[PDB]
Amino acid sequence: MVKIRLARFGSKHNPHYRIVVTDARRKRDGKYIEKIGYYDPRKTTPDWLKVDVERARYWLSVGAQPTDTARRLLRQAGVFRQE
Amino acid sequence: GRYIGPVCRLCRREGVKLYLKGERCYSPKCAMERRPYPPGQHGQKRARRPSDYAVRLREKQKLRRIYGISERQFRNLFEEASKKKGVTGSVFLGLLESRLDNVVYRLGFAVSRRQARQLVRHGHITVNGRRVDLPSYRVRPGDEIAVAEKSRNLELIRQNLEAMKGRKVGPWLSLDVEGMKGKFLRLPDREDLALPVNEQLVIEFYSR
Amino acid sequence: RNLSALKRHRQSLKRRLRNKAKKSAIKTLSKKAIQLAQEGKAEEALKIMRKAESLIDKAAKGSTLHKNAAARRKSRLMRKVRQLLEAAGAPLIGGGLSA
Amino acid sequence: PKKVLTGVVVSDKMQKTVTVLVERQFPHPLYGKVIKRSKKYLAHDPEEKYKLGDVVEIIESRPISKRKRFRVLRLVESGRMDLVEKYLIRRQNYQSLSKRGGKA
RNA sequence: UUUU
RNA sequence: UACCUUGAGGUGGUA
RNA sequence: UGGAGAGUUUGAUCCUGGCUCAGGGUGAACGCUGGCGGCGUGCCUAAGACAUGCAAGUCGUGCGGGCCGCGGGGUUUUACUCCGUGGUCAGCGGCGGACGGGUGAGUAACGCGUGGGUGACCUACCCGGAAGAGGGGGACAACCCGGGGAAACUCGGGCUAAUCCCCCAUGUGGACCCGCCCCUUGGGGUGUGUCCAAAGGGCUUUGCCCGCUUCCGGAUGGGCCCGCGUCCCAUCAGCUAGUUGGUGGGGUAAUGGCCCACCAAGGCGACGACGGGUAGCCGGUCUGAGAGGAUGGCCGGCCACAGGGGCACUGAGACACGGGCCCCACUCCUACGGGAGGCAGCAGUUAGGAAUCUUCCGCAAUGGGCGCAAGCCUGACGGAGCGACGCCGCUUGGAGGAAGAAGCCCUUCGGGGUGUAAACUCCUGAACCCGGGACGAAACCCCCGACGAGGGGACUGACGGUACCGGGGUAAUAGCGCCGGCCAACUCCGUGCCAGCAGCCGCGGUAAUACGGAGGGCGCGAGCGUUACCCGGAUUCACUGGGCGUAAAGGGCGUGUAGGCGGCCUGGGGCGUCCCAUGUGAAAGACCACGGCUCAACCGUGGGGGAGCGUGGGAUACGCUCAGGCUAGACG
Ligand SMILES: [Mg+2]
Ligand SMILES: [Mg+2]
Ligand SMILES: [Mg+2]
Ligand SMILES: [Mg+2]
Ligand SMILES: [Mg+2]
Ligand SMILES: [Mg+2]
Ligand SMILES: [Mg+2]
Ligand SMILES: [Mg+2]
Ligand SMILES: [Mg+2]
Ligand SMILES: [Mg+2]
Ligand SMILES: [Mg+2]
Ligand SMILES: [Mg+2]
Ligand SMILES: [Mg+2]
Ligand SMILES: [Mg+2]
Ligand SMILES: [Mg+2]
Ligand SMILES: [Mg+2]
Ligand SMILES: [Mg+2]
Ligand SMILES: [Mg+2]
Ligand SMILES: [Mg+2]
Ligand SMILES: [Mg+2]
Ligand SMILES: [Mg+2]
Ligand SMILES: [Mg+2]
Ligand SMILES: [Mg+2]
Ligand SMILES: [Mg+2]
Ligand SMILES: [Mg+2]
Ligand SMILES: [Mg+2]
Ligand SMILES: [Mg+2]
Ligand SMILES: [Mg+2]
Ligand SMILES: [Mg+2]
Ligand SMILES: [Mg+2]
Ligand SMILES: [Mg+2]
Ligand SMILES: [Mg+2]
Ligand SMILES: [Mg+2]
Ligand SMILES: [Mg+2]
Ligand SMILES: [Mg+2]
Ligand SMILES: [Mg+2]
Ligand SMILES: [Mg+2]
Ligand SMILES: [Mg+2]
Ligand SMILES: [Mg+2]
Ligand SMILES: [Mg+2]
Ligand SMILES: [Mg+2]
Ligand SMILES: [Mg+2]
Ligand SMILES: [Mg+2]
Ligand SMILES: [Mg+2]
Ligand SMILES: [Mg+2]
Ligand SMILES: [Mg+2]
Ligand SMILES: [Mg+2]
Ligand SMILES: [Mg+2]
Ligand SMILES: [Mg+2]
Ligand SMILES: [Mg+2]
Ligand SMILES: [Mg+2]
Ligand SMILES: [Mg+2]
Ligand SMILES: [Mg+2]
Ligand SMILES: [Mg+2]
Ligand SMILES: [Mg+2]
Ligand SMILES: [Mg+2]
Ligand SMILES: [Mg+2]
Ligand SMILES: [Mg+2]
Ligand SMILES: [Mg+2]
Ligand SMILES: [Mg+2]
Ligand SMILES: [Mg+2]
Ligand SMILES: [Mg+2]
Ligand SMILES: [Mg+2]
Ligand SMILES: [Mg+2]
Ligand SMILES: [Mg+2]
Ligand SMILES: [Mg+2]
Ligand SMILES: [Mg+2]
Ligand SMILES: [Mg+2]
Ligand SMILES: [Mg+2]
Ligand SMILES: [Mg+2]
Ligand SMILES: [Mg+2]
Ligand SMILES: [Mg+2]
Ligand SMILES: [Mg+2]
Ligand SMILES: [Mg+2]
Ligand SMILES: [Mg+2]
Ligand SMILES: [Mg+2]
Ligand SMILES: [Mg+2]
Ligand SMILES: [Mg+2]
Ligand SMILES: [Zn+2]
Repeated sequence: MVKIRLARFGSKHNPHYRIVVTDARRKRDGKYIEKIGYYDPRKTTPDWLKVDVERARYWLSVGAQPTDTARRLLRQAGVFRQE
Repeated sequence: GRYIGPVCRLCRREGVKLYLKGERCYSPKCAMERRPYPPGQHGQKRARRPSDYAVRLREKQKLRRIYGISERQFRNLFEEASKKKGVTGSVFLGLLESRLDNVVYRLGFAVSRRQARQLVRHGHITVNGRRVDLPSYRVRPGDEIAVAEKSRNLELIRQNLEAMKGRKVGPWLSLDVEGMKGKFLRLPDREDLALPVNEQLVIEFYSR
Repeated sequence: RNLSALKRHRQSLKRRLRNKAKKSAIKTLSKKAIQLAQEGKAEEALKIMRKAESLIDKAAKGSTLHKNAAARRKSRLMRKVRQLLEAAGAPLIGGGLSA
Repeated sequence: PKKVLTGVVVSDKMQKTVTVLVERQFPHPLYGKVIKRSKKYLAHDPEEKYKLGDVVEIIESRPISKRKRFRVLRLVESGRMDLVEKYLIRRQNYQSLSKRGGKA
């Protein structure tokens, strides 16, 4: 079951994740299938969250269950809005 | 640490006036001023023709011993200068001229570089507003090197920024004496600097 | 000690014994069918092929055989029966072969 | 794409199987000189259609056996033992260059 | 014869 | 171990 | 955007040529020394042996019970018994336990790398689409009864539930045989015959949720196969019987001597078979002007292993590190019959060693398993601890201060040196103290809305009272190596071929810039030296880039096999070669730019390059091949 979750890339105390598609069984920081965004929990810059609704929507449309947090982030970036 | 110790002795070994004390180095006493021979029990005996090596070694020392930087930092800067575009020798000098402690010196907020350094590590200096206590902090162009209000009323700062009244400053810089603040306008062009150092020889000391 | 997974073992044993039994019939009947065919007894040689067929697919229902494993068996069986009945046979009940 | 190679048939001695000597050429990784290496493939000849001296194309295929994973795609040019010869002689040279010495 |  | 003799030694001499 | 050389064979010279030094690097270790912080990093040797705790479970919304408890019923009361409910223990059943974590033993190999094949295949959970779930029967644990054993644990008898097992049915559909069609290896369609489905549960109870069955497809993961590439020794040259191929069969998801029976007599090798040695491979790392050399620790990918060897069971998946069986070695228990074990998981012990840490905090964050959910589990992870092991940042003070203290050192006894150095004056003020005090955390969930979109609300941090901010405030660690030349830095005294130094050349036999000390000097600075190891310099294995008369080096000569090399003209092909396009070349790293932490180290984002190989198209001078021709080579 492929997923859309976060991958740890910062440094001690300087966390930086990568919203990423991957097979649920892989290391969290391992070989991902595709990077579909990034996110800085500490918002150290005005650009602490980018996604790519297009790609997010592709993977979602083909299984890919997102982590609760990833789901959250995806939402915030207009992934599910339909209005 | 950064040396600490008999300094108007480095002046003597290098056989030229290095200003590592600001005042006094102008008075009839910098030692280089009457007693120009290197320190130690041998300084007065006739010198032997120096090996090309000796020259560059002494030449590199002269230049580094000026900014009070450690061989470590000095070396790293030079390496960065080499890797960078533009004529390395030039770039090197500029990069050194960009150290905050140095700018604090060029602007006159302090007499010497050592004094300048302490004024930085003691938080009396500010960059664009926030204070910076990193002598090796690199100043970009357009940044505002200044004194923190909480420090503008210190006897040292006074004597210093006062003596600066009417006194002119480096063309790559600018100073507003009353506001106790200055600006790093441009990377000093090699020609702007007038250091008693033939940097080409330094590039060579590091090629060997 | 004691890591309640011995359970998984306990179960494996029950499952093993269940699979084992299922396959055993499949073989027995298959052979049986192959035997009657190689003797010309068409009507019942097929009769049993039909059972073997059922038992195979049936085994493939759960995880005893499962897969194309089931299919091979069915294949090879019909394969050998129709062929052995090439001794005057003449499929009667056609309880499995489509002539 | 299934690999396709060309070579000479240098052995008929097998049932439904021919040994195809495929020559290869290329620049030496360090010395440049274009060198020529070669390798024998045991290709599948179902209807024993090909014979000694037949330049044939070989096609990458589903394993027919061990040591045998190519089928003969077609016949390029027939007859020409000049090649089979080079090969045969080279094998014969090995003759005795062991404890004694092959034959020249 | 040893060493210079 | 010391002096002879060496530049200083080896051997050798004188206790 | 990139390339330095020097010392040493001689009385002297040129050359040859080896040795040696300067540079860079390291999971280091050792000596003298040692203040703070950030980020990294830390058994390289015994894949040696391990005490102890923790490291994989979860689900009452699949099921029936035991034990401990409360409440309400059927009576006039009792016995007996019915319902509801709390705690608890496992059991049956399910999903997970094949991931995550560890190690490098083995392996020179389709193991890895790169590019391809699969008409020869599989894929649980996830997504899309089609269809469906009617009826009946059954057993084993739990529990109950009895027996065996020291123990582990075990044998028998009986009762019983289910999403447990089975039979019949329905056949969307699918599987198999035969035929036909299209395709072309086993791909797709079609006809007859045969065979094959299902499970229930929860409710905000007529609907919705979780779930079940069959089929088609998607997505992800994977098996198998192939071209090319992958260390040393030829003082290893011949190797091979399932060995090479064939027919049939077994086996698997699937091809295949994978295995078997039968037949054939093959297969491999100097383009290095076979044997021996060594070794996980890679992205990359270090070095280098480059070509190249060396390397494969941290991190990421793949492989292999789990005390040594073998084996299969269960499963979508294992031949299964914390599952099973057997043999072996060792340890433990033993009523001597028989049993229990497996840290190359975190931490820790011991042994080996020059040498490598805490039996720590937390599940808050990211990630994972199970659950509708609450939530549980998670030594994965996020943090802290220890070690200058590395990198980066910071301090031990700043300005003034005598033609110059004392002491020590030298002395032509005038003086010279350490030295603005100290003293001392003034200034700032690391530590330390007081107060405040964080981002990392907004989801899951609940409410409104249709459990959707969307909006509203609540809970939650180990690190941490830490970072950071404000206030107050003390002049407050320096050491190590070297000073004959290479190589930057010189004098006195001691010693007397001694004691000693020493990287190479060499230095010491009474004037030693070379020994030990001292004054002084050079270098670097919380380090500095040493030892080991890799690249460099070394065009000193020379592809870039060397040589062989006398320096090391032409084979004693010929004949000749393989192989390497090939005169002039034309044409065909287009293999080499060259060109365009396209696919591939993961991330990290490296480079460039910008950005976050006061800087930097460290990190984030974006950009650019890229050999090799696949595919399609093209060129034809040279090489190649085929065909024709020539006469200058050759032969007659
Ligand atoms: Mg440059
Ligand atoms: Mg369970
Ligand atoms: Mg001597
Ligand atoms: Mg003597
Ligand atoms: Mg000589
Ligand atoms: Mg000489
Ligand atoms: Mg001579
Ligand atoms: Mg030389
Ligand atoms: Mg640390
Ligand atoms: Mg640590
Ligand atoms: Mg180890
Ligand atoms: Mg050990
Ligand atoms: Mg062990
Ligand atoms: Mg109960
Ligand atoms: Mg339970
Ligand atoms: Mg290994
Ligand atoms: Mg070997
Ligand atoms: Mg391959
Ligand atoms: Mg590949
Ligand atoms: Mg595949
Ligand atoms: Mg579905
Ligand atoms: Mg019974
Ligand atoms: Mg049907
Ligand atoms: Mg139908
Ligand atoms: Mg049925
Ligand atoms: Mg069932
Ligand atoms: Mg697939
Ligand atoms: Mg070998
Ligand atoms: Mg090994
Ligand atoms: Mg080189
Ligand atoms: Mg790794
Ligand atoms: Mg084993
Ligand atoms: Mg074992
Ligand atoms: Mg399973
Ligand atoms: Mg199975
Ligand atoms: Mg296991
Ligand atoms: Mg096992
Ligand atoms: Mg295994
Ligand atoms: Mg274990
Ligand atoms: Mg351990
Ligand atoms: Mg020891
Ligand atoms: Mg957690
Ligand atoms: Mg979680
Ligand atoms: Mg636990
Ligand atoms: Mg950790
Ligand atoms: Mg004095
Ligand atoms: Mg004096
Ligand atoms: Mg001072
Ligand atoms: Mg927040
Ligand atoms: Mg929670
Ligand atoms: Mg909502
Ligand atoms: Mg010198
Ligand atoms: Mg001497
Ligand atoms: Mg002397
Ligand atoms: Mg010396
Ligand atoms: Mg000395
Ligand atoms: Mg430092
Ligand atoms: Mg070297
Ligand atoms: Mg070389
Ligand atoms: Mg050599
Ligand atoms: Mg050459
Ligand atoms: Mg030479
Ligand atoms: Mg000679
Ligand atoms: Mg010679
Ligand atoms: Mg000759
Ligand atoms: Mg000779
Ligand atoms: Mg020839
Ligand atoms: Mg030619
Ligand atoms: Mg042509
Ligand atoms: Mg031509
Ligand atoms: Mg071509
Ligand atoms: Mg390309
Ligand atoms: Mg990359
Ligand atoms: Mg910045
Ligand atoms: Mg990047
Ligand atoms: Mg092409
Ligand atoms: Mg042409
Ligand atoms: Mg011709
Ligand atoms: Zn001075």
